[PDB]
Amino acid sequence: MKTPITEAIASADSQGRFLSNAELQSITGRYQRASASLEAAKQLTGNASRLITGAAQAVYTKFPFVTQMPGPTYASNAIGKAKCARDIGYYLRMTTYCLVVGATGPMDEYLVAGLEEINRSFELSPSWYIAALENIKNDHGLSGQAANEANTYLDYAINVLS
Amino acid sequence: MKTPITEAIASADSQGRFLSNAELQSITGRYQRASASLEAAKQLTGNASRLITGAAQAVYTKFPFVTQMPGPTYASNAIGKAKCARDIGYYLRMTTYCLVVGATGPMDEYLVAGLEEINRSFELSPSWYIAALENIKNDHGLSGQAANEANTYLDYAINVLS
Amino acid sequence: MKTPITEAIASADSQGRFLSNAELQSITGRYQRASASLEAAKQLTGNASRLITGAAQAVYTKFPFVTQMPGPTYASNAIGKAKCARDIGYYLRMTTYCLVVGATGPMDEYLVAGLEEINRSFELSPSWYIAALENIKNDHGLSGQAANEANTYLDYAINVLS
Amino acid sequence: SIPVLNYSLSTQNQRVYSFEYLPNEEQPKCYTTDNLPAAIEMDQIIWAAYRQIFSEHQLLSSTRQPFLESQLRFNQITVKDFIKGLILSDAFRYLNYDVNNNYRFVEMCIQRILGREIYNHREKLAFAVIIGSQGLEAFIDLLINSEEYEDNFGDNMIPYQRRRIIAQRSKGEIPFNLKTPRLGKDFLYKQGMPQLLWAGPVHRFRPQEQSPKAGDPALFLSMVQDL
Amino acid sequence: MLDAFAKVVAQADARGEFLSNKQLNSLETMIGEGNKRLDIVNKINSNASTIVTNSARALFAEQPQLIQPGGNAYTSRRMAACLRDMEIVLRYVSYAMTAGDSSVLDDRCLNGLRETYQALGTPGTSVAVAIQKMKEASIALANDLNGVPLGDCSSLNSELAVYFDRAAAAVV
Amino acid sequence: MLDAFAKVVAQADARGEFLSNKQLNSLETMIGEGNKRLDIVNKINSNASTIVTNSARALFAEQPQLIQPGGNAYTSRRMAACLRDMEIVLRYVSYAMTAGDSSVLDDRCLNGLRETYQALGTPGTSVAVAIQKMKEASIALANDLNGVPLGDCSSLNSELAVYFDRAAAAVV
Amino acid sequence: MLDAFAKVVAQADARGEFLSNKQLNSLETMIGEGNKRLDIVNKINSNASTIVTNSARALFAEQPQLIQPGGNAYTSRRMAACLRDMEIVLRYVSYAMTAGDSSVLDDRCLNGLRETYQALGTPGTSVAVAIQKMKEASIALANDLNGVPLGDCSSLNSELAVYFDRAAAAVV
Amino acid sequence: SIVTKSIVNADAEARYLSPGELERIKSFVLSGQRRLRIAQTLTENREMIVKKGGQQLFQKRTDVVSPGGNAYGEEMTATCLRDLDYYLRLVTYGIVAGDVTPIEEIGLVGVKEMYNSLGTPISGVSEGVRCMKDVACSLLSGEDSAEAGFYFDYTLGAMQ
Ligand SMILES: C=CC1=C(C)[C@@H](Cc2[nH]c(/C=C3N=C(/C=C4\NC(=O)[C@H](C)[C@H]4CC)C(C)=C\3CCC(=O)O)c(CCC(=O)O)c2C)NC1=O
Ligand SMILES: C=CC1=C(C)[C@@H](Cc2[nH]c(/C=C3N=C(/C=C4\NC(=O)[C@H](C)[C@H]4CC)C(C)=C\3CCC(=O)O)c(CCC(=O)O)c2C)NC1=O
Ligand SMILES: C=CC1=C(C)[C@@H](Cc2[nH]c(/C=C3N=C(/C=C4\NC(=O)[C@H](C)[C@H]4CC)C(C)=C\3CCC(=O)O)c(CCC(=O)O)c2C)NC1=O
Ligand SMILES: C=CC1=C(C)[C@@H](Cc2[nH]c(/C=C3N=C(/C=C4\NC(=O)[C@H](C)[C@H]4CC)C(C)=C\3CCC(=O)O)c(CCC(=O)O)c2C)NC1=O
Ligand SMILES: C=CC1=C(C)[C@@H](Cc2[nH]c(/C=C3N=C(/C=C4\NC(=O)[C@H](C)[C@H]4CC)C(C)=C\3CCC(=O)O)c(CCC(=O)O)c2C)NC1=O
Ligand SMILES: C=CC1=C(C)[C@@H](Cc2[nH]c(/C=C3N=C(/C=C4\NC(=O)[C@H](C)[C@H]4CC)C(C)=C\3CCC(=O)O)c(CCC(=O)O)c2C)NC1=O
Ligand SMILES: C=CC1=C(C)[C@@H](Cc2[nH]c(/C=C3N=C(/C=C4\NC(=O)[C@H](C)[C@H]4CC)C(C)=C\3CCC(=O)O)c(CCC(=O)O)c2C)NC1=O
Ligand SMILES: C=CC1=C(C)[C@@H](Cc2[nH]c(/C=C3N=C(/C=C4\NC(=O)[C@H](C)[C@H]4CC)C(C)=C\3CCC(=O)O)c(CCC(=O)O)c2C)NC1=O
Ligand SMILES: C=CC1=C(C)[C@@H](Cc2[nH]c(/C=C3N=C(/C=C4\NC(=O)[C@H](C)[C@H]4CC)C(C)=C\3CCC(=O)O)c(CCC(=O)O)c2C)NC1=O
Ligand SMILES: C=CC1=C(C)[C@@H](Cc2[nH]c(/C=C3N=C(/C=C4\NC(=O)[C@H](C)[C@H]4CC)C(C)=C\3CCC(=O)O)c(CCC(=O)O)c2C)NC1=O
Ligand SMILES: CCC1=C(C)/C(=C/C2=NC(=C\c3[nH]c(/C=C4\NC(=O)[C@H](C)[C@H]4CC)c(C)c3CCC(=O)O)/C(CCC(=O)O)=C2C)NC1=O
Repeated sequence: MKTPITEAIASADSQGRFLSNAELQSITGRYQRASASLEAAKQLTGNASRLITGAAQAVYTKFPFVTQMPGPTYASNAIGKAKCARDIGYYLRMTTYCLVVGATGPMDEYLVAGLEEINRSFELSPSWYIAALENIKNDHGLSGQAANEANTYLDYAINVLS
Repeated sequence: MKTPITEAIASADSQGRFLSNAELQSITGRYQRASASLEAAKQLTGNASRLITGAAQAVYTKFPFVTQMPGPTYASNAIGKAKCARDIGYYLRMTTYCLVVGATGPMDEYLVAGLEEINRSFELSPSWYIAALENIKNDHGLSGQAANEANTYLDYAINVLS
Repeated sequence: MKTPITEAIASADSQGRFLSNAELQSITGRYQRASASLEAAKQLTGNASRLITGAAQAVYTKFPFVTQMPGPTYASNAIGKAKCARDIGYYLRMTTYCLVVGATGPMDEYLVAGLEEINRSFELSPSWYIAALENIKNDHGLSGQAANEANTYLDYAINVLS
Repeated sequence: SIPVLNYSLSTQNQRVYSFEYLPNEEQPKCYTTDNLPAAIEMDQIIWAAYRQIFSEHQLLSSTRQPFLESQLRFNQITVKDFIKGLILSDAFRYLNYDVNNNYRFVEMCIQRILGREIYNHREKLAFAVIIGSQGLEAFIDLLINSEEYEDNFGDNMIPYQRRRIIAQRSKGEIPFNLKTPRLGKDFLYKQGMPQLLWAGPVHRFRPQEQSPKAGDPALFLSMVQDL
Repeated sequence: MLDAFAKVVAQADARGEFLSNKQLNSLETMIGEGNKRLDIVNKINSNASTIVTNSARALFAEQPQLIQPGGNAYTSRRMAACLRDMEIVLRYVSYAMTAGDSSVLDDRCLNGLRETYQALGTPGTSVAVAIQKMKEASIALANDLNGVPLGDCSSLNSELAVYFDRAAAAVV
Repeated sequence: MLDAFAKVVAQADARGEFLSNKQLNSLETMIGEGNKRLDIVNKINSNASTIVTNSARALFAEQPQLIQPGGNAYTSRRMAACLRDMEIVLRYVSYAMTAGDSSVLDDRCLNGLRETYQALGTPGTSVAVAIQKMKEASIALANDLNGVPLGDCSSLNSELAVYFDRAAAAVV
Repeated sequence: MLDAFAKVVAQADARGEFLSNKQLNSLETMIGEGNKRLDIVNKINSNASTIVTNSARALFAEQPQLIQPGGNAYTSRRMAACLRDMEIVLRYVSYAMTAGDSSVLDDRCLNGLRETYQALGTPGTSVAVAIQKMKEASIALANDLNGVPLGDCSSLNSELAVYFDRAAAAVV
Repeated sequence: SIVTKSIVNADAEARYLSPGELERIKSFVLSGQRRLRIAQTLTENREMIVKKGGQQLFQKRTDVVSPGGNAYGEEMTATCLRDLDYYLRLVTYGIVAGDVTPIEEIGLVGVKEMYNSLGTPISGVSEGVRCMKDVACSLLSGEDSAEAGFYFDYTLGAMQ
């Protein structure tokens, strides 16, 4: 998985080389941001539930047709609502992982790769989740550097779906 | 030139990718060590002369045949002494560069590449320079983390010549 | 451009080969279906206008939020509504091209390649156009083999967008 | 069977020993199958090979090959066979082959697979004959089974641009996909030249009176800002 | 590559129009005559080797320059390269006879070729004489009333002679 | 490739000297302001898609040439190529914003490129207008006083505008 | 690709004749002296590194430009590139000394020296001085009356100084 | 100018200026500030008139910027807009002069011989000046753009 650490060891390994002072400086810089990263990671875990329910609700309010169309894909059933909260839950989970790891490696591994084929075969628009993530980016409640750590990744997923 | 910075740019260039948060953490870590790096860099420039002279003198005291061997390659002339101090001057220069840049990139570019073929074609001995660098490593007079920043690179050149 | 003809010539070119009996059989088979293909091609061109306007109307009736959503990407403007009929006109155009040529080569060249990146970067839902093509497929008014020649390619575009 | 004619030979960078003990940078990442990479690093190899042949522009979803990926990830082929079956894939033929004037497709093959510029014009001549008769297949067979390609990439490595940047100097050589882009200078000439290119000239307008003349101080301004 | 059809569609799309009924009617006429075209291409392919070698005999018989030493037919490798180049040009004339439009013949073979037989010191005028030795033979086999029902094919032989004249005009 | 540092050390070694005290002190000032630099590059990357697509909307809205059928945005495929070229130039401007020196932007992207958009018949003047549509947007997101403490960033914003002006000056 | 023999055979066949008795007799004389040629190539190979390094000492001693910073011998890596390029040109002179004809020297090493250097900002005139430092030493070891009994080899030293002068004339 | 035309007129009649012509000079010198306002506005709005008039020209007339056209290419289009800039400048000169003499002698005397020697369709030039007339009438008042617009109309009558 792409961490800063595995990235630096991978590069120095590909150059057939010991870890010089450069890569050790990089790992240092991972450690001296990691505290803000974990403060951001604990508050997201600390109120993950309400972020999900509020996110799905915001998606419903912006797109009123989703709760009204008589189709399997749309959240007009008792199933698409649960599955709607399921998917939003997945994204919030991955963001918390990337805040712990320190790069976008977990989201790029477990989530980003192959997502076009899912959203193409199951007729799901890119925006729905965009709207969800915009609500989470507006209402995570972090402050300062922890908020930069969260908004980086939450913006990043929006850059993926757009 | 291999910096931390150009390393990060180079890796995310090879992945066809923007800079994420990982690379920025690396650049952070370069900046948060750079002050001790410059304290180390200023004092070596501040007394580089006496380090050179002391170093060449130590090379002579360890290897007494050098000042006595009749040859082109040996400092028994008035030429190999000045050229001896010339090369020692070069090593110390490259160490001060690497302390400013923050990796071994200047030494790997300007000094390390192809040096075995020079020391093979010109009958030069790796140990001579090894002895010089040992004296510099013993007598630079830095203290604390600046001394670790000097001794890292000074050791690194010894790892190259051995 | 992929025709039947350039397919056969391309294969026999890659084999370093004259046109044998096989490719001549292929071009025969193109000639003996081309009549129905052109009958289908004439009627679509003959009333393309009402097909476009009916199609955009059907997209509006299925998706009423599109005519109501304030944004640049939605047909709530005079301009948004105008563009909509532009793109539906493009789909009908490419189907008439493929009916004339006898393969999906004009649609695969001019239309299909890179379509995901457009519908990802400009937030265009795959379904809108799906609904448009469903109306075209239901209301072209052909009969018999001409209708199969139209519905092959009209189905084909839906297989592309899904 | 009429072998390839004897051609000349030039002197480029790829035939010297830049010893470079302990590589600075710029050494193209070793994206292979030898290091037993997991799922991600497999995806990075797959993307790096795609960029290499197709390049960034032709790496779109329609162009992408699922099946040779699924075979490669499972060990059913070598990377060399992946690069080969890549070039034989027809989406590469509709774009980069049907456009290119036969002598020019020889550039992008000897140059996108071997990572070196052509020695002289005669090379383009000979290799364009063998792709003109045997087909694209046996030409790519010639390049891949060649002694050169086995000598430096072996069985599982994505080809790279060899020695693009000399030690220390920044400039070096222009990147490869940049160098031979696709369309070509004279390909259009035979058809209608691209119509309706005027508006870019309209959006940018300078009065003739504003334009610098010889001997003014302003012409040298750029030099002053670089010092 | 482009056939007869994709040229019309390529122009029409490059201007961004539908095909009018007039273009469709003429295109119906082309489809209604396509059998004759396949017949000619059959009669070329099934005699193609013989065409090439007989035109080679004629060429070297009338110009005894090239084989007697110093010329380009002299070396065995060159002699064989010469023959197969004649086969190449015949191959692309057969392709452009099927496709209807001089498209595959004008980008893969002819375009750049005159430049190539000036990098090798080869007389492209002698190449044009070789193509003039293939045109006569090819038309002479095209007009064989044998195995095929009677009809009118002058309007298509006038479409075959154009390509052979275009190659001879383009290597010089 | 060279950053801020390696340029100074490359000049100093190319003359073969130590670094004087004056160079070290200015270099200390650059290190002492480097958080702002990281902040800008963070605010570009995390909005990069939006920058690209909004500048594309502006571009094709103001010049409706390109997407009409005979232009370069017309082909759906060409259209995608157009967009991702904008993404590319934005990527290298972000790299050269981090490194401080226009080194990676002047060898890997801009060098050779004006030659390339003359081999494709692409209006490079229109490309420079696209870059002028990205500069505006990128600086307008760079100067967002939001989540970031208050302070002075004109000395850096100006530096940012250098690179976008350099790409526009170099594709034309 | 053509030794001294294959050039004569190539001329004779290019005219398409038998080899006349005059060519055969001179060729007999060449074979009758070819042991001395092998002896000289032995005396070059077995001292080649020493030749190179001694001519390098001479070069940098006479022109102190190159090593003091700003020149081309100043970089450690560039220093070694200087030496190796001298090794390259000595290698190909050894090749063309064995073959008798400047064929391998005129296609494998001669073609890329002028173009590459002027692209490296290297004084090719100084390269030619390096080759003039190698010609002296190489002939001085070729004329070593040691280990081999005496004979006449000025006739063959002329044949060796041609190649060294050809490389010096061709990097400039 | 009007002064030049009157002086030349009574000069060839070898007399002083009549009262009718001196009243004409009075009306001219009192109408001055209005003229200078108009040429001031067309001066400071030149890039809008050249750009927008060039857009309406090339959109109405896709001949000359098509392949094989007189202006096909970046350099040629730039030269085309350069000439529209020239005729805009000359219209402003004719406005401050109060007479078409500045326009005629700088720009119109032997224009057809020049553009016929360049291969340029002069009807395209007249359509360009008409396009700049539409833009410049969009930038002014009623009577104001009547006056200036009629200077443009003189230039169109000289091209056609
Ligand atoms: C690892 C990451 C990961 C994800 C992010 C999800 C993404 C995802 N969602 C669905 C599938 C689904 N996702 C939704 C969600 C939606 N309902 C709506 O009203 C909204 C538009 C939207 C929530 C915002 C629905 C309704 C389905 C079922 C669609 C259907 O069957 O019609 C599927 C297909 C398989 C399935 O049915 O579950 C996948 C892969 N799955 C993953 O493995
Ligand atoms: C940038 C990095 C850099 C280096 C690492 C040196 C390496 C180097 N040293 C020498 C050359 C030399 N180096 C020395 C140095 C000395 N020999 C002794 O016996 C003493 C112990 C020792 C001084 C302490 C001497 C005397 C020579 C000249 C003769 C020789 O080869 O020994 C040369 C050949 C050119 C010359 O004569 O100057 C080179 C490339 N030069 C560089 O530019
Ligand atoms: C009463 C007299 C008296 C002394 C003379 C000191 C001496 C002393 N210093 C350290 C220990 C130390 N002393 C220093 C000081 C510094 N190291 C650097 O590199 C800087 C240049 C320098 C500050 C200017 C440091 C950093 C340590 C801990 C690590 C080390 O050994 O360097 C220790 C070990 C115990 C400890 O970690 O504190 C002792 C005994 N202590 C005393 O009580
Ligand atoms: C060659 C084929 C080809 C196509 C098929 C189109 C596809 C396409 N449409 C748009 C762009 C667009 N397409 C639409 C169309 C829509 N309006 C709606 O209300 C509906 C959902 C939908 C019609 C059914 C709109 C509104 C835009 C502009 C979107 C925006 O700027 O917000 C763009 C981006 C460039 C532009 O702005 O024009 C592209 C590539 N273009 C091509 O070159
Ligand atoms: C697709 C289009 C296409 C072409 C236009 C040719 C062009 C071409 N011809 C040759 C190569 C050649 N072409 C010929 C042909 C002949 N030389 C003579 O003196 C005769 C007059 C003449 C036959 C009539 C010969 C003999 C060679 C090999 C030697 C030479 O260069 O002359 C080569 C070099 C490769 C090779 O040796 O085959 C190329 C690229 N090849 C193609 O694939
Ligand atoms: C796969 C390969 C393949 C071929 C090579 C053709 C061969 C072929 N030609 C015809 C049929 C025909 N072919 C010709 C052609 C001719 N007109 C003349 O003046 C000339 C003598 C000659 C062209 C050189 C004509 C005129 C007919 C119709 C004959 C008739 O109905 O009288 C038929 C009978 C079916 C039909 O009417 O089309 C067939 C099988 N068909 C194939 O499937
Ligand atoms: C490393 C740096 C780097 C770049 C900067 C690009 C530059 C570049 N662009 C293209 C290619 C292209 N670039 C564009 C872009 C354009 N579309 C338009 O409407 C505008 C004029 C313009 C965007 C502003 C298009 C449309 C193509 C495809 C052209 C075609 O095939 O007709 C190609 C040829 C290969 C390909 O098809 O992708 C190259 C090398 N590539 C690189 O490797
Ligand atoms: C790894 C990622 C990473 C980042 C993204 C930055 C984020 C960052 N910015 C600042 C700090 C700051 N950031 C800005 C930036 C600006 N303020 C303005 O009003 C302008 C809108 C904007 C122009 C760029 C300023 C002015 C400061 C405070 C001054 C300073 O610390 O130099 C700090 C200091 C600590 C703190 O404030 O708590 C940090 C860590 N650093 C990192 O390590
Ligand atoms: C396969 C490699 C190979 C070689 C390299 C030679 C080496 C060689 N040279 C000689 C023999 C000889 N070589 C020379 C050459 C010399 N004359 C001089 O003036 C110079 C010092 C020198 C040329 C530079 C002479 C003169 C003899 C004959 C010596 C004698 O008989 O006195 C002999 C003994 C057999 C003979 O008489 O030919 C051999 C083995 N032979 C080989 O088979
Ligand atoms: C097959 C034949 C063949 C050659 C003949 C060489 C020629 C050659 N030399 C260099 C490159 C070089 N060559 C030299 C040599 C010189 N140093 C000086 O002081 C002298 C002027 C001169 C020796 C006489 C140097 C110094 C470089 C590196 C130049 C630089 O990077 O600044 C390069 C560029 C690639 C590289 O850096 O190695 C090439 C192609 N290479 C080949 O493949
Ligand atoms: C002040 C009075 C004055 C005028 C007007 C003038 C015009 C003038 N127009 C020129 C060219 C040109 N002018 C045009 C103009 C056009 N092409 C079209 O299709 C359109 C109809 C039209 C633009 C509206 C073009 C295309 C050329 C260059 C043609 C060529 O060089 O092939 C040149 C040739 C060299 C040069 O420009 O420097 C002159 C001198 N010179 C003068 O002294």
